[PDB]
Amino acid sequence: QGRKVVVCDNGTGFVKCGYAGSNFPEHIFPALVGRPIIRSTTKVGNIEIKDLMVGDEASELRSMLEVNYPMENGIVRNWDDMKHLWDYTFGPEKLNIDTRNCKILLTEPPMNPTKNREKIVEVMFETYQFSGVYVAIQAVLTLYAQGLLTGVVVDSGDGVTHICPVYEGFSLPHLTRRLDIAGRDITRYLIKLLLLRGYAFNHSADFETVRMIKEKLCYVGYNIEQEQKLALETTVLVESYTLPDGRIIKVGGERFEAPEALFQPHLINVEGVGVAELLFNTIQAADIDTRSEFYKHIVLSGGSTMYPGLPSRLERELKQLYLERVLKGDVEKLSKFKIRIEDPPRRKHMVFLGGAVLADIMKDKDNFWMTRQEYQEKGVRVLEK
Amino acid sequence: WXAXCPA
Amino acid sequence: WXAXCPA
Amino acid sequence: WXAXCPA
Amino acid sequence: ETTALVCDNGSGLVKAGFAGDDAPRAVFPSIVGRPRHQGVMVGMGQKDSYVGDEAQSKRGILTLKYPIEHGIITNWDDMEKIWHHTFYNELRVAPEEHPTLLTEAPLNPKANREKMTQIMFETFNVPAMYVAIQAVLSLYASGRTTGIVLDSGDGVTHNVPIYEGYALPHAIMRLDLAGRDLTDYLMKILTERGYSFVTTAEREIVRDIKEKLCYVALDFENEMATAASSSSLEKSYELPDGQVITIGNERFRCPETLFQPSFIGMESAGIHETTYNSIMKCDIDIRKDLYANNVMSGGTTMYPGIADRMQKEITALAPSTMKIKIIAPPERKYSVWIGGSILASLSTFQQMWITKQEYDEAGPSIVHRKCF
Amino acid sequence: TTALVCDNGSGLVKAGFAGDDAPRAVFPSIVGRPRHQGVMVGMGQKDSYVGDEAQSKRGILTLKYPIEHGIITNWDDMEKIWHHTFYNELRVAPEEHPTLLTEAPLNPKANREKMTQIMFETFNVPAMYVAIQAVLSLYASGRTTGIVLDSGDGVTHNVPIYEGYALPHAIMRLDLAGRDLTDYLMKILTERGYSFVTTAEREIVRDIKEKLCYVALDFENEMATAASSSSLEKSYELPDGQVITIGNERFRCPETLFQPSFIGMESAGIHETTYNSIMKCDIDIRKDLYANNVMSGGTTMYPGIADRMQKEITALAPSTMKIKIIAPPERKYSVWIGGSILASLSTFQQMWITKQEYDEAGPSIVHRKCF
Ligand SMILES: Nc1ncnc2c1ncn2[C@@H]1O[C@H](COP(=O)(O)OP(=O)(O)O)[C@@H](O)[C@H]1O
Ligand SMILES: Nc1ncnc2c1ncn2[C@@H]1O[C@H](COP(=O)(O)OP(=O)(O)O)[C@@H](O)[C@H]1O
Ligand SMILES: Nc1ncnc2c1ncn2[C@@H]1O[C@H](COP(=O)(O)OP(=O)(O)O)[C@@H](O)[C@H]1O
Ligand SMILES: [Mg+2]
Ligand SMILES: [Mg+2]
Ligand SMILES: [Mg+2]
Repeated sequence: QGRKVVVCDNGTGFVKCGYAGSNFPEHIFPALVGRPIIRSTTKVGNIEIKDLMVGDEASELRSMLEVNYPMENGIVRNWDDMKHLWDYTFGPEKLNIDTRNCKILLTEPPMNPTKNREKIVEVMFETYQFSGVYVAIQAVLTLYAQGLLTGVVVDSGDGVTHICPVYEGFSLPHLTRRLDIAGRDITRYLIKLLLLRGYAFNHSADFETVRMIKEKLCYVGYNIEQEQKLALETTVLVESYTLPDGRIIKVGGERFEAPEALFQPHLINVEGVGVAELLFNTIQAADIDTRSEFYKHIVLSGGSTMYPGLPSRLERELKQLYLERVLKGDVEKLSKFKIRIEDPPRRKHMVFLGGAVLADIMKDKDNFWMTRQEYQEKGVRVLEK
Repeated sequence: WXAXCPA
Repeated sequence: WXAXCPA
Repeated sequence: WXAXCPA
Repeated sequence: ETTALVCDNGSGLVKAGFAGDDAPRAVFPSIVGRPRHQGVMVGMGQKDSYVGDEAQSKRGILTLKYPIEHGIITNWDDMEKIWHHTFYNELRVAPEEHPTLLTEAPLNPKANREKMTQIMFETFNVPAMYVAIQAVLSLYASGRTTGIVLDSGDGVTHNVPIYEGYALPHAIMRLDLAGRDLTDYLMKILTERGYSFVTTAEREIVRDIKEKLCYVALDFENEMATAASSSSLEKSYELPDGQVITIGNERFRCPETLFQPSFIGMESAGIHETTYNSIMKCDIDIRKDLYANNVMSGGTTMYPGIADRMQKEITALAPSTMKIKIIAPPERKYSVWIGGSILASLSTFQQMWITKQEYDEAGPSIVHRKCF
Repeated sequence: TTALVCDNGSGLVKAGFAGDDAPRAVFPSIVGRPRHQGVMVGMGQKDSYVGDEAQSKRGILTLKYPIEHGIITNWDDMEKIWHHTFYNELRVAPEEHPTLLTEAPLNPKANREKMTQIMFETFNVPAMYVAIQAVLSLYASGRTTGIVLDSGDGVTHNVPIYEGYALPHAIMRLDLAGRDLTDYLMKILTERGYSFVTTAEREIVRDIKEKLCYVALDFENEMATAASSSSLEKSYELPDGQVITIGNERFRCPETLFQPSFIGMESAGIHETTYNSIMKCDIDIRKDLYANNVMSGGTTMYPGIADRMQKEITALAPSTMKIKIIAPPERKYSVWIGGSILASLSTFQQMWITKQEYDEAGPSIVHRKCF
């Protein structure tokens, strides 16, 4: 065993690794893979390069690379690409860990096919021969970083959104739903729109280029009507960003409507109902004693929820739903209703915190993991749940 | 329904 | 995915 | 009850 | 060995306390709930079984089941669990230190009594105990020796005519109708209004609603007509989720089931008819005394105006040449417990108890001959 | 000369003339509207394609069921479907003949009053009536005693009956129905690897369940045989040509009826509810109720359901008498057949409700009309 444990979240967009009992992750790198490519347009080789390169180096040298994403929505497309990424992160320059005497924690997305879990566990047991592994749900990995035994999670990130309400700790599987909206999609759409503006963009590397522009300029609104009238009546909200090549682009209206797809999936050809509406429906479909407790405690997890203004839009929408679908416009009784969105400052990384705290107290006792010994037997798997 | 269940 | 959506 | 009625 | 404990295993609630106190020290409903979901979090291995106010608080994720149904126990494990909880967690008194007093409805199977006595003597090894009737304790609490008892509890309603220094076991009538049937009918009608309630949590919610916003009607037809002019009778209640429910005729409809059992489909008679039949079966001379004294007790008889309706019905049925009086003390909920405490405090009763030695030498059948 | 019987099923609508042995109009209750911009202006665009057509062009519409679990939610959609069925399909004016309506038991009085008011005011029908699907099922079955298992698409309910009388105090209604089964089937199909979210794929999964689902006599034995998955998996062809392989899901979703805990509902199965309903009845009529068990509805066509119900009831009931399950092969339209037979009855020609008495009395009359 070696009393050594490393917690990782092999998600879709970014991959985080770190040791247990750590306040903040030691290493943070994204999931970028790309073979070398020469573009006849401009630029030539300047520094060293290798046939297969991944990690942070891609974020800096994507100019001469065919960057591709191995995972999206938390599902397996390219077995070899993920194998290469795992080899890289497990190499002596990213983690530098001994496979034969180490344990790991995995956080697979809720409501995913069992084939992905089976493949990943089999790969870890065979190719790298880890002594033991575990798989956990985001609910514990999130609620366990601040001491909450009840709440509703609106975890959103690259891939798809997910929800996993818990009341008094016990799980409520029959009240979880999935939607086909995430940051990648908000990106495809910043793109159709800046294309309209008249800029031609590819799907190889500029996809990563728009990431910073979305991070800085893109923001969500409070009221769609007021913001739209402001945009069409004024031009103060215009802003730009310096591209790596020095080119300058203007974006004043497209930076605002892209996040609106979250509350209006109709914009991107999805028969969705809206994050706030979905949350209200899920809460209502439950029992009664749990509705008030769920509303009182609610968390906004995931890096894709760091948009400025999302909590205000969500709370306003929820209050509107409560007013219209329950009180039929009776505002007087609506005053006492209370909501407190849980938005920790460390919303960029909270799952790693939960994994570290879990491994802090769940390391001494060996009856928690899928030990290597059980793998050699048949009639196996689904060890715990 | 109005109270309890949706309909 | 395998059926429905790409992944 | 045991026979007749429930209880 | 200075006092004794009196426990009333009510069909829907449990009352317990020391012998001598004027108020109970423990009042919690008889609920034995178990988790219904799977459970995911790891920092909790908590209490596979849940009892008492804890069960009421977290009823939203539990399958509440009442151990006692219509006065007869159905699950002995639940009853033993509730007994252990009340004895240890709440009272914090060891069974050996003091004896225990138990009460049960009349005309109950002997198997229940024998099993209860055996469990009490074997598991908790209580030094001594006794079995009594709620109605006689109601008489003791009321400080009277003659009358008729209307012990309309949550599970059973029964009457037991009494006279000075003696009882009439041949004129005892027991009716299965009780608060639970009223709650079921209330749920059914609330469905007809437009509000649906099925699970046990909403059962507790409807029970509270009935406890708070129900009353009896002096005249059914007149109340229905006034309901046709529904502008002064409807009332609103606030649900935990914040939804508001408006209740009209249902306030005075469900209680009428007591006087009209045909609503639920039971081929029986109302409480007034049963009391009239019981009193008629008695001797002629004691009929006057029974009419002059009518004690009622139980949690199902707190509806305002019930006493007036009962008086009117009895006077209409009875000859209109004497006076009929209804006595409605404002503390009838705990009358049984008060009577049990007073009986235990009696000096003469210190020898009527049943001890372990005589029980072991004789057997469980002894309790059968102990005051019937 | 005749009357029209319309059954507003939670998922389908049945209509036809009084006297015919088969319905003349069978289309699902769909009221769809365009989702896209409404851009085209040539040949055919209509604001709301609701009706039979909706199924064909469901790929560009937001299908919504007007009726949810037996209770109407949108009155405009219901009026639109009524108008469509009366005019486009039946092509019969409301004034010419009366109309018969059916609804599930234990429904709110508001729905009944609104339906009666709309029928009497908008279409000015000469007369109409309101009945229960279970009693019409009895009439269709040609029996006077038994217990009805009316497991429809939206509601499942039972109503014990005896010779010449009913037992209103022993009626149990369960919200579980085909829609919940379809939702659970979608959820499990997600666990397999196939994703379906929108309403069009909802219809696709509904068809898949209708075609490739069955009940299992023993759950554990079927699961074990599934562990040896070499003879149970079956393939279905999607419209796009993709092939989906379904294994344990065939006998998993139907088991939700006997195990409501799968969806998280704190209730009991159909067998337990029927046992409780029969027990609440008088002792003597229990024998007759056991000897006769009529079932109807579109959710009870799964092969082997009757055998499983018989086995469960016999296991629960004392093993000293005989329990028989009757499963007619035309239970889908049993309600409509019963309604037609009841309308054809001579004695029922006077029980109708006419415009004069309705106007003088008011909407509350229907409440006292046979409960
Ligand atoms: N500041 C941001 N603004 C908009 N989107 C963001 C922002 N930060 C991250 N995202 C989006 O969230 C996605 C991943 O978030 P994250 O939850 O950390 O992935 P993971 O679930 O593997 O930890 C990214 O693809 C990115 O598009
Ligand atoms: N404040 C109240 N108003 C009306 N009914 C009440 C009230 N409190 C209790 N009840 C009814 O009385 C019942 C409990 O009274 P209780 O005497 O403890 O039953 P039991 O006789 O078995 O002990 C409850 O089921 C409830 O329906
Ligand atoms: N051949 C079938 N096999 C299984 N289920 C079916 C079949 N045909 C219909 N169904 C199901 O039964 C339902 C039909 O609606 P239905 O049960 O008749 O409600 P109602 O009785 O109120 O008309 C559909 O939802 C469908 O899922
Ligand atoms: Mg993540
Ligand atoms: Mg009592
Ligand atoms: Mg039906």
